[PDB]
Amino acid sequence: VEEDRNTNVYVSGLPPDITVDEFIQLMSKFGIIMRDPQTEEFKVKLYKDNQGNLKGDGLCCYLKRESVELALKLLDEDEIRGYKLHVEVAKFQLRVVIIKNMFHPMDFEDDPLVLNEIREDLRVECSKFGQIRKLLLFDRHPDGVASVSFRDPEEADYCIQTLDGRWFGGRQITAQAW
Amino acid sequence: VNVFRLEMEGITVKGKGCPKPIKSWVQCGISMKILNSLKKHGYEKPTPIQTQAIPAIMSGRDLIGIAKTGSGKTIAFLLPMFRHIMDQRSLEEGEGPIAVIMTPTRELALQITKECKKFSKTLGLRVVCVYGGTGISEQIAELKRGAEIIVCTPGRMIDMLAANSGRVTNLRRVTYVVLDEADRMFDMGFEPQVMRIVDNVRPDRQTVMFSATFPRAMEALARRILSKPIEVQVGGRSVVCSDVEQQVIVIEEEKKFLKLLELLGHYQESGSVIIFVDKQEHADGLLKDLMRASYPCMSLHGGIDQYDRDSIINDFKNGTCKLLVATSVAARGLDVKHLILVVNYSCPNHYEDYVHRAGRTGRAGNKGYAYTFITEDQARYAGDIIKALELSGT
RNA sequence: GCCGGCUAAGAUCAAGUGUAGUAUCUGUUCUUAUCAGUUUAAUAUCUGAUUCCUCGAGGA
Repeated sequence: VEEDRNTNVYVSGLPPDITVDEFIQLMSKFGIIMRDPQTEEFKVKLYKDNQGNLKGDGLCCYLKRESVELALKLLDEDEIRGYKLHVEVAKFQLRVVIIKNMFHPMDFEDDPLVLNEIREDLRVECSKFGQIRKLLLFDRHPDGVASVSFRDPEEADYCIQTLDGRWFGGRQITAQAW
Repeated sequence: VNVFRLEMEGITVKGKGCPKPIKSWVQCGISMKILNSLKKHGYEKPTPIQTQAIPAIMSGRDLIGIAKTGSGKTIAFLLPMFRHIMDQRSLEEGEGPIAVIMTPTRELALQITKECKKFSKTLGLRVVCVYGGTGISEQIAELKRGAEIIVCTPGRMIDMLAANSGRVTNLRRVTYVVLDEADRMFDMGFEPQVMRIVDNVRPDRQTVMFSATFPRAMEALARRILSKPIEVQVGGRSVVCSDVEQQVIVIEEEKKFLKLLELLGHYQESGSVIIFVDKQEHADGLLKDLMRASYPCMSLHGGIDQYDRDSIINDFKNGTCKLLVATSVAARGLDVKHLILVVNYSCPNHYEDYVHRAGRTGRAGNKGYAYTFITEDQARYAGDIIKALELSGT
């Protein structure tokens, strides 16, 4: 039924020594991305692109039809490292939070597994607020200093708001920004 | 005739001589003041834990109830006790309460006292006003004027028993012993206080315990203080088997046959499977559609003869028939070792038939697979299916 | 938007997701009421006070 406004571009004349990153880079010249389920399509080889290299054809999709038309009108017979390639429409092919009053050095003297369990509990508490990039616990500090560095300061502010006034191990721990 | 539907609602009941659950508060054997408080509070339908605990407390036996948070355990402990106090009135003796409620916290004891005052509204019965960490003279002056129930801390109760301010007489003092949050009272912290509270009590007195969670050791410690207890939780009575995996998919009525053909074609659900249907004619049509699709299938329903149904059962047991279509009569009582998969394409109106269909496959500790197709017409059974999945852990 | 209305015209509470930042989504309530003070361009908001009828129950 539909004749024009096609988003499927067929690139022919591609060397078998090509990869998918190069195809993505070439498609990005005229588009943005077509990674709907996970990513965008690629060339279809003999054994599902597992045994063979490529069956002299590759498929490319774009968000709009004007971009595909401009690519077909401009990228016609584009020269890649192996050879020149043609483009067709169909072709009849297919931020640091500081926590204090959380632990004590006297509890880790007679319990070597309490510090690792407290660190795992602090990591599990910090993982619910955001992506924790770095987490350290000072076992030699008398105030129980701990540092949680995340990728975003909003997650660190949310962790400092959720950790201030909360109880951990029978002691009231405090949280502040850095 | 619908007494089994109240037990299937999902309320594990354990014990000998258990009374039937009441449907409403108007026919539960309560007094006029408890019904007036329930009408003033705005309770249109009672809780299932309350409907399981109120006849057990009205009969005079020991009960141990476990439910979720905010289910109304305080009202379920206060309403039949006040109903038994109003129906069977006794002489208000000096320094002796008729009920003893144990709370691990002072705020929880104050909330229990407020709930007991709201349940005993528009009446002359004032239970208690006492808490820990306050003045003992005001509590002694409040308890000296008359105390129906005793809802306070175990430490304050031990201090009142040591100073001869409140105790339990031997002949007739108290008839009900309530224990709110019994998981904390049966712990190592509150063990000797609860032991001294339970030791100095009347012999002829009921013991009630209610908590949100209950471990095995805490239940074994609490069962020794009671005499023939009745357990009440969720869910066990008429519940699904935990060994059989239950799966619910949202499909249409016409897409159910396509989903069954995709499960028989792509997946390994065609051989050694039992398919439950709604009617006998629909089961015969499904068996004819399975036989027309190059698949050996047998059928057993009320429209067929007994010899043909016995031959179909023998072919399903021996392995001659890959799939066996059956009605709701063959869902319960059938014990076949070859039935590994249970495909419920038609959802029944009652949850007991679905529980019998889920329990027919994967019995005696073995694993099993149960796949049921949920449609838009079975909206009333969706809550029962969700309760069965929450009780079975699916 | 449709032929004055059908409560998609506003404010506000709890939780989730996420950013450098703005934000996005789900579930409420909305005083149906009066007076005094604060305040607002004006609202708003907040701060306090405020027996009868019917068939054991409901409403005012």
